[PDB]
Amino acid sequence: CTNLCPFGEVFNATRFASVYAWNRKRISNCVADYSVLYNSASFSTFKCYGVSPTKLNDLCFTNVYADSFVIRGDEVRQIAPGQTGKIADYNYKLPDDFTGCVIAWNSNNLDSKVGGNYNYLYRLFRKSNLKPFERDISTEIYQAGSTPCNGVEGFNCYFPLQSYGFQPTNGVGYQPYRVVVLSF
Amino acid sequence: QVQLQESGGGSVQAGGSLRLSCAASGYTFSSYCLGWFRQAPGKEREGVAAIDSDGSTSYADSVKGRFTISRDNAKNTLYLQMNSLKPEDTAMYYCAAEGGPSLSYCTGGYGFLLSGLMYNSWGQGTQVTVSS
Ligand SMILES: *[C@@H]1O[C@H](CO)[C@@H](O[C@@H]2O[C@H](CO)[C@@H](O)[C@H](O)[C@H]2NC(C)=O)[C@H](O)[C@H]1NC(C)=O
Repeated sequence: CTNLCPFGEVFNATRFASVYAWNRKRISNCVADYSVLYNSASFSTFKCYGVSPTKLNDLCFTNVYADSFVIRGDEVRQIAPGQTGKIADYNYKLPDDFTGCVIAWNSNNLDSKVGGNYNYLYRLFRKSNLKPFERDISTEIYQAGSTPCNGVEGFNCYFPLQSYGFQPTNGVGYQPYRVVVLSF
Repeated sequence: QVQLQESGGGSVQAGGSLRLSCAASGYTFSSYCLGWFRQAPGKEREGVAAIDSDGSTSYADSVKGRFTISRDNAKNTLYLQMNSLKPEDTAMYYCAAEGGPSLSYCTGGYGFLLSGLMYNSWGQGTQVTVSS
């Protein structure tokens, strides 16, 4: 086939989802060019698992799921099979048998704001770890102690989402990164 | 997680040479992205050189023309060859790696590969001391 995959809608979306509420778009029966998806910007990364990046090109008879969201720079390592930490534990989890690619790039120029961008959040607390590709958008007060919270923030009773608050002056590990996860 | 066992540091006079090596675990080594970092006392860690799974290499400006990063995929070994050493090359040097048992391709841009953001595994560090 010779009809272009609409990856431009994923990679070049004006705004990205918070990682805890991550987006998913299905891409099917079209052709693409991995060298167009990844442009090798200085502060960017491209990794594949169980596949060659060339397998992104011929999608004429294949379905790809494009998941996308924003994290901070020092969390990009968690967007991989086998990883631990707040993002992989509580926000976006890949299976051990993940077969696909991860593209992440610094978006300080789009997603920071002099006073703080509070539109991007991540889940800081959860009673247990997500399963692969699970998605949780609940905002129930997290009970960190023995006293039950009754929907009221308080001592040992935490609102579960933390805002990144991205500011363009943040250090290298704290700046925002857009992420596209391509899975087969 | 990748085990990194590192070796070869030492003392040498200015203008001399020294070679670091790093032995890595795993069965997907040729897919790894690999880097060398260094940290002198009372100054923060700095990316020195990187090589991605395709074999493209990147160098900090201060070592271009003197240091060479290379890899031997058949032996799971990473090297840093250091020539024309200067006193300000004195530092503790670390190999870093991004691996994983299903990792099949691994790269990034210049700034990313020379930062710690790329790597989830670090070697134990070896000392290089350049006497004037
Ligand atoms: C996202 O948008 C950028 C910018 O429009 C696209 O990159 C450009 O692609 C054209 C060719 O279509 C080139 O002439 C430009 O030089 C590119 N600009 C760059 C690389 O900064 C990019 O391809 C889009 N991404 C996707 C996935 O569609």
